[PDB]
Amino acid sequence: VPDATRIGRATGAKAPEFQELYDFDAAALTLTSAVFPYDSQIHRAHVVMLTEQGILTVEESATILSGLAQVDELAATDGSLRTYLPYEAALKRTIGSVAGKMHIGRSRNDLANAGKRMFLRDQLLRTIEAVIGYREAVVHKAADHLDTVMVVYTQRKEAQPITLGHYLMAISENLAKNLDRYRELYARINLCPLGAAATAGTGWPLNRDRTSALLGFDGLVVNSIEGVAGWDHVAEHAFVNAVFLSGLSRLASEIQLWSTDEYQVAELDASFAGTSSIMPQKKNPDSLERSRKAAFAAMGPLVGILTSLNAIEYQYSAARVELEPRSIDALIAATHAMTGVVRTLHPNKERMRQYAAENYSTMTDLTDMLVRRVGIDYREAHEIVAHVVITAIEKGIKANKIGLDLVQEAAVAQTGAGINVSADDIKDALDPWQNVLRREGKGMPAPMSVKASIDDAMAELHKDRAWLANATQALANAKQTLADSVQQIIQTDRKYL
Amino acid sequence: VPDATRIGRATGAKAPEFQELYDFDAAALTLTSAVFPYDSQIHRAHVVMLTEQGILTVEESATILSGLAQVDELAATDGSLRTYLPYEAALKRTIGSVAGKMHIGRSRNDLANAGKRMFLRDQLLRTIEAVIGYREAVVHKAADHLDTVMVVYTQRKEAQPITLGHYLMAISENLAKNLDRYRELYARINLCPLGAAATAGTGWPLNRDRTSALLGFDGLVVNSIEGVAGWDHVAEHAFVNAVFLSGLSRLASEIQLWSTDEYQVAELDASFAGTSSIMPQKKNPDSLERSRKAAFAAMGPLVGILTSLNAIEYQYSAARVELEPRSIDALIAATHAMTGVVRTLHPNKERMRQYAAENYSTMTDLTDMLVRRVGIDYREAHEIVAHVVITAIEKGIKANKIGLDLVQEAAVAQTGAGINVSADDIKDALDPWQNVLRREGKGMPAPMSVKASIDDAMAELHKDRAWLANATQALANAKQTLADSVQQIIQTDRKYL
Amino acid sequence: VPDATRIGRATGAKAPEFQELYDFDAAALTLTSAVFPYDSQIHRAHVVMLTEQGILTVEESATILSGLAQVDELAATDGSLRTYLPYEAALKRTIGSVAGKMHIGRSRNDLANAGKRMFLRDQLLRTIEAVIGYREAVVHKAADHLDTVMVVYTQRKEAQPITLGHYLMAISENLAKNLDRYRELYARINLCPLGAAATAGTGWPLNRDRTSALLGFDGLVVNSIEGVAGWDHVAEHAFVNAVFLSGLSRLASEIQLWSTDEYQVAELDASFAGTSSIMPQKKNPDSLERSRKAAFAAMGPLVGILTSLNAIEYQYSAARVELEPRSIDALIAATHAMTGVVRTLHPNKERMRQYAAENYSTMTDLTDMLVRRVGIDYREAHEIVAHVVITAIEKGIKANKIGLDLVQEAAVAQTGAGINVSADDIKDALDPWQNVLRREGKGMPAPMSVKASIDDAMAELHKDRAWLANATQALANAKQTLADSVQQIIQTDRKYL
Amino acid sequence: VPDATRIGRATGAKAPEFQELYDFDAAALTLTSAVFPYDSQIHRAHVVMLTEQGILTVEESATILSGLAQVDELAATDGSLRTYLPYEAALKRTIGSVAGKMHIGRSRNDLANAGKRMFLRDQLLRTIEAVIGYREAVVHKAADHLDTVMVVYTQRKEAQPITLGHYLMAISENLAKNLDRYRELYARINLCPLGAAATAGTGWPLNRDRTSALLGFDGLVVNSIEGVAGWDHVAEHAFVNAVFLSGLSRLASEIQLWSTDEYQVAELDASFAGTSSIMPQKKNPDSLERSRKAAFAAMGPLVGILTSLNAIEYQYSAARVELEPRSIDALIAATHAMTGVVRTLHPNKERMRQYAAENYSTMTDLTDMLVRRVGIDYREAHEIVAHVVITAIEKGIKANKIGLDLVQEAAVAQTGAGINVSADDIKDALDPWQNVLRREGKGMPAPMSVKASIDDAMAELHKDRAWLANATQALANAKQTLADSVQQIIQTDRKYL
Ligand SMILES: O=C(O)C[C@H](NCCN[C@@H](CC(=O)O)C(=O)O)C(=O)O
Ligand SMILES: O=C(O)C[C@H](NCCN[C@@H](CC(=O)O)C(=O)O)C(=O)O
Ligand SMILES: O=C(O)C[C@H](NCCN[C@@H](CC(=O)O)C(=O)O)C(=O)O
Repeated sequence: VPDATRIGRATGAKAPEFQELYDFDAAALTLTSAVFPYDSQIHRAHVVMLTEQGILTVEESATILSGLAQVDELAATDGSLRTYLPYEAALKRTIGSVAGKMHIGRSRNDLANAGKRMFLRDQLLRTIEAVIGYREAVVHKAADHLDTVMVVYTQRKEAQPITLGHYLMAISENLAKNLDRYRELYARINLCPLGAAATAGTGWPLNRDRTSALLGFDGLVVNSIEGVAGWDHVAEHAFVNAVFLSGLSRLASEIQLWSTDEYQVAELDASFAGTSSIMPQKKNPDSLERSRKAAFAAMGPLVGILTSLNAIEYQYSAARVELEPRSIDALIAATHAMTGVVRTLHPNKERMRQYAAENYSTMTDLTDMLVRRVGIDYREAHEIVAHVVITAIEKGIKANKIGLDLVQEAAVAQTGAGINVSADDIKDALDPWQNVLRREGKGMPAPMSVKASIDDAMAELHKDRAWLANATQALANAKQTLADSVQQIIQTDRKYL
Repeated sequence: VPDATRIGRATGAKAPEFQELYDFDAAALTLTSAVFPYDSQIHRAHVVMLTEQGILTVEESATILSGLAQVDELAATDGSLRTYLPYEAALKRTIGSVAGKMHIGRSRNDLANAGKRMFLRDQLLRTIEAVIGYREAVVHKAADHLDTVMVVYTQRKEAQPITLGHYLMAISENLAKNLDRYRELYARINLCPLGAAATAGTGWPLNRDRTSALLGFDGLVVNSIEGVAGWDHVAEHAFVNAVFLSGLSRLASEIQLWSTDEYQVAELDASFAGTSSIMPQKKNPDSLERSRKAAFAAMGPLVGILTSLNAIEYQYSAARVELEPRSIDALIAATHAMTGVVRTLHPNKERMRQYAAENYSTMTDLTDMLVRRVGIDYREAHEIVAHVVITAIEKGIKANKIGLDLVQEAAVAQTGAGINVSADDIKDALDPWQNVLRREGKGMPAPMSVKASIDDAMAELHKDRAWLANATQALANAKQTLADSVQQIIQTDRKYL
Repeated sequence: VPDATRIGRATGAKAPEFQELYDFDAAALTLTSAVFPYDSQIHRAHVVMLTEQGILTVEESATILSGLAQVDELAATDGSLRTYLPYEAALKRTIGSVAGKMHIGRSRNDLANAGKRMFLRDQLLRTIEAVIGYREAVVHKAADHLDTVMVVYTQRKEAQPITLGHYLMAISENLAKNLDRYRELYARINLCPLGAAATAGTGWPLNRDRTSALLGFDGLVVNSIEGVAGWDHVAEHAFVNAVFLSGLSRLASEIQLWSTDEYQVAELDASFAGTSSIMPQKKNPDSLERSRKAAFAAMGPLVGILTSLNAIEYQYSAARVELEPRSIDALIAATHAMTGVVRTLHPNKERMRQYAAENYSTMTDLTDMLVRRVGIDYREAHEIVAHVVITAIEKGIKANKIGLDLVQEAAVAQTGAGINVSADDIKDALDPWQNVLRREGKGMPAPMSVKASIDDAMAELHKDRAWLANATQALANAKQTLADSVQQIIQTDRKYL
Repeated sequence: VPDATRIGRATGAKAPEFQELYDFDAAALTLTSAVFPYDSQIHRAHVVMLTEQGILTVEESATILSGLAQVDELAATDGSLRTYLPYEAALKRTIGSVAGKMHIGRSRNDLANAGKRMFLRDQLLRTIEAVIGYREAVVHKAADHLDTVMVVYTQRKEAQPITLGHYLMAISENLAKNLDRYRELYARINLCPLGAAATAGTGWPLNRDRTSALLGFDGLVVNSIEGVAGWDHVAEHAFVNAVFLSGLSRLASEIQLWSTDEYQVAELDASFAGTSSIMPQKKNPDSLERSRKAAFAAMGPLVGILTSLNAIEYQYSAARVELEPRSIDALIAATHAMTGVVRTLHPNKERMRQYAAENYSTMTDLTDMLVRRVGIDYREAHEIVAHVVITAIEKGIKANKIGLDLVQEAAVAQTGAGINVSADDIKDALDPWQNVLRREGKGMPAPMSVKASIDDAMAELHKDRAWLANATQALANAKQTLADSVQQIIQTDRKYL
């Protein structure tokens, strides 16, 4: 059965990234179902630690660990086993009273705080991976468009000429700092609260560093109150999502204006556009607007979480608002969609060049030229070029048809004095590509400086990938350490005891 | 004329920190008036750079710099000179057409972005200084209360025994990570956008690194669009303020509950409390509630700023919302007030000990004891102690009057089986100080572990102060470099030219 | 399998209202699945209108209507048919090309705006029903507690004596105005945008008033742009939810303080409390804190929706954020939970009376008494009673043990003058029940005035129920009109054509 | 000294409404200074009531009232007298101990709640007046543009043809419902809490209805707790401001796109545009973007206020966030600015008509035409017209140059079948003015239906003005009643006592 929205001008299939924006809502897990796999990992890690600490015998531990695998299997289909106390009771029904001993020195409070960290931890690595691929697509696009001259806007008005690659590298610098945020946050998520128990620790001699290590954490939440009352990392995760998505919404809005029927300087790839059921001419930026929607929605969890922390004491509280999987899924779907929008965007290079040459964004360089040459104050040159533009628009003269006559008229009419400049001097000031080439300092649109930025961004992207690989592998290693420590306790009880 | 609110039970004067909460609103500068001193610094730094770059002569530059000092003096009383173009025109009226040349290679867009960074930069150091003193007061208080036994709450219900010092060190760990946020943000605020001009750079050969260095920045905002469109640091500044203040509100709320007529476990210092004009018995937590008010209000700028970024393209925009001085002033006033609240808080140590011994927070250790000794599942011990508590409350027996009889009744009535434990075994489980001493792992309330936390926090506080001192001095040095470079250009033109 | 959380002090089953707070998240529909039943109603209403307008023949219409029933049945299990274009294509696969004619003069834009209104419309009536039952429970509780003397707090400090019924009638007045909000909003939701088509109307001669009427609306969204661009009713719905829930959170917080181990003036019904897996003494206010959580979370949709409207033009937009079913379900679950909390709350009337008599909330009436009798300024009487309290607390004298001696000491020590008042005059001022009875003006706690409020609230509740019944029946009538008009078109084509 | 921003293309002076956006921040009062005039009115009204109730003698009252006038005069310059207790003490210093008697039966809590209502009350009438003039300007503009054909957009893409007047009447309908919100809110602000005293009423026999009436209120906040704890009207005021401004931001954004260099379909009046200090071509929409800024900022108070209510109990609290004067001033400045933007907007009627005729917004009517004539399903006609557009764009044929050949090609190439339609049949479908005229149902762009909307809006505007006039006069009357009652008490004590 075909995608019924792919009709008329909406040709082909939705891009996969584009379809993600339609799928994430229905597919999102509840927080309970997203967190409960991490609970099972904590039960094993905690039990292993109790066995290493002699709080449980190798035989008690082996019994418990074999039962966890059993109840985990029941929980795959019995949703009622995905919260702790029902899970513990099922373990009791499976292996007997020894079940209860897995909760020695532990509470639901530090179990939940830890388990949710492990969830957000994986979702932070998932996010960094998405943002990295988004930066990768932006920089790779920029490298193909060092010569694609076009205007930059301020206040939605044409400002000066630049290049598409220069613009995209603004986004790259935006994302580099957002990746810094996500990495700095990871250092605060990946702290282990286990061992705080309810909020006050316990008399049982737990090895907190061992449980943290077996679960992939890079350190402890030390104080036990902070272990169960700490929630700022949830707030912060919501914020970084919000602010990163605000930049994604601004790129989305920028491309949507580029691709208006009126600008006509870029077109969405067919695979990232839809159409109307009533208006056959529509090529609709559904991917852009659903991506912006995610950015706006991301405000919600941020405010909900912060409101809830402002509402309580510095205690464990069940009143605290969570960052939900469906919010993070929205972020990933939008980042993926915009990664593909950027990769496949089709700029109309000739119309871009047309505006830059015709619609007066080169007037700064005409002004700079009078100052640099005839050496008048920037404020008097400005009034002349301003009158040049006023007169040009009245007479219907595009900026690239402005000549020595008009600049002389304006100079005379505004100062009673002509100006010593050549027709060539003027034509060169109004050449939008020359406007670009003159702008060659750091971070300016001249190809040589943009390419420099690209080289630096490509080196940072390598650092970005290496950081992610390390973080990811550090978790895979602990997770395999834990799995092995579990098979040991179990397999020896079976064979030699 | 005396403070008319200091009547009846509101004895003495408001503490200075307490009074700050009443003064910051009326005293707050507008953003314009707060930023315009930093504009004047940029004019000099920019001019100095133009002179070093030979874009201005030592004589042109000296003229301009002497005029800046003149217009700066006019602006001290003429508020209309605190935005750029009126300021530039006054400079023109002062020194002539050469005035206009200070704007060579520059825009209002990168001037404003840079100037607001310099403002927030100083306000970030001001904030870190306040938070540091807040952490200093919290840790110093904790060190005096390692023996002050009291209950910790979860869900506003007594949970287990701890100490006041253990609690305060939860706050210390909260603030350590908030100081990390503020420091990580400083690295993104202290980037120089100057040289981006409108958004596209310029053909003038500016030395961007020189202007950044003369203005105290630690690096550039490289890409020129990012220089004027970048606003995430404003968003982030608002967030860190919001989340830090959320923790301050939770401490404020905690102390307000401690100091209810019903808890009666702490009392605000007279200098941090008010009273009623109608109810003479009132000792009102005005300092706490006005501090919470600041935390709630801090939500506003955060949402306003993020909404505005979600509303635009990735351009310069005058639609962007700012972080205002009056919001930061509120944060400082509240941090100062709560620093003083904590320093001067008066805990009722006997009532604290009373609750911990009488109101059943020791029941965990009774349960742990049955498991550790008679070696029953935690879930069956739990039902017995739960019935102990149920029976205890019915009969009016406080937890420290619970004895072997009652635990035997409960065990029998719940399992038909007695339990091998001594009267001493039970009295020791219900001793709340022994509850503390047994909780001696990392981050738990036992004095030895809390003291450990304190030693670590004191070492971190030293690192905190050293980071602040370095940041502050790095700005004082650039500011004196700049001042000297200005007096040079001026004094030599006068004497040798 | 029993509820594994019902252990120790958590006796019996969760109340149904209490369990609702655990069930709503997993059970919540997506917006798509919640809205698509209303889409099917619009297809019939629209078709019926086209048939009445002769845009379709009784035979074309009958074919279409019979097919809608068929595809509706397919959609019960095929989730992909719950968005329009896939639904339309299935109708085509069912009845042929005539399927497409149901979209004559219509768009997805006005279909969606209308369908979401019909969804929120039903959810508004559902909400008003919940709030009504919440007000019913509050007033009914108040009527049973006109004599339950207790203190009112300001700033979490005991202020003056009142009654529990007086307090609950503050909530009643809060809810009356929230019901006004919900009713005023209903008048703006129940406007029909159908006939706006994409945004500009259509050349087809639709009878817009007929479609509105067949779908239960009470009027049109007239202008066609406003029909598809209008979203303020979604914003407003989110706000009213937010502000109503803020009051519910304040009652929840109030009861949670009443029921602290320290206040001890109210206890949650066993069926609305939980306990700890580690701490057997816990009677945990899980119902209160999960209700507050809903209130905080309700901030999110409000901010998301408003951000999205601030981000666009006054057009149809797919970037707009929605009010989701899971948010409304949270509101209903919390309103139900707190309805049951209030109905079943157990106040400790003796401890309430104890505080009112012992903890100095009667000092206002002692002050008022000196002014009313010995006729001194309220400010000098205030200083004396304030010193009475200061001295009383030092010496350990509860307010009901304050006598003529102490008031004489304070008067002398503060003014060198005694005061002509009797031991009876003083004992009467400090009688907290007499404090209540003297407060007998409108809205004050004296039984006679509270009962007055109750009578008025009971009359308003009758108006509240009657408004709801009318609104609900007006929709049931249109829905049966529509069903009948459909069976007519279908059954006559079958028999007489 | 001239406005230094009025240079180059920024000709003439800023419009007054435009300048308002630059002035409101520095000029905004603090809440304290904005509310304290209303405090003085309450002192008189309260005293008058006490005198009518015989709680004060005509001589005591006359003394007090004469002193209020004296301290009010001191407060004009002594800012420390603008909070109650300092004010009361100054009254004591002026007229003696009788000063204190003005606080009989009263608190700072119900004084402040009432005084802030009186402030917001006046600011609500001020807002309704601004919004009315904004609607007046929108409707009056629409009446001049029934023939100004132009395209409507959905998703920032051209949708169908309409008229500028049709668009503006969408805004009118938006504002009508926002005026309903403001009026419904006024009924909840204009309730008098005075007589609640601290929260529990008083034993003094106050006539609450008299004080309410003397102060212009239309009813009581009955319950005394609700009188000091009630804050939802503050929340709601913030929301209505937020949602109304969200619509103003959407109009602002719409006009800013119209007036891009690329759309070129409208131009801001010179008096509502600025320019660049560096780019002489800029005509900058500073008025639009500063108006949007206000809309975004208005999110802040809304979230702050709601967070604070979610953070407390249902008590008086000093933690509650306020709606500040500077926020309301921003709203008024933005509403005024956009009122003037709309009044003076210059549409380019020829370019508007050009797009409507050339850029394919008429394709719906071509599709509708094939269905209405050759009588094919809307879905097959849609594919043909879609291919017409695809082919048209490839060959460079504007929609008004589409002819019978191209529609035949598309029909054949898509169905192997030609189509019986005339060249005239097609040219008429593609005539954008005929597209308008055919859209003549309710709320559609045809002149006759828009004019209908205008007539209805003009009648509503009359109702809007009459409601405002009544509300305003009802306050002026009470205020003069009060002034007269004061001069009576004073002038008779002087002459006959
Ligand atoms: O004073 C009373 O009549 C009643 C009393 N008011 C509590 C709040 N007092 C301060 C708060 C502040 O200084 O921020 C205020 O009235 O502004 C009470 O309820 O105890
Ligand atoms: O059901 C809920 O929403 C809350 C529930 N209990 C919260 C409190 N936990 C225990 C500690 C414990 O059970 O180990 C405590 O602090 O009293 C939950 O854990 O989800
Ligand atoms: O008045 C305002 O709110 C905005 C005003 N101008 C914004 C745009 N700036 C220029 C560049 C320039 O002037 O150097 C541009 O981008 O067109 C302001 O600068 O505050």
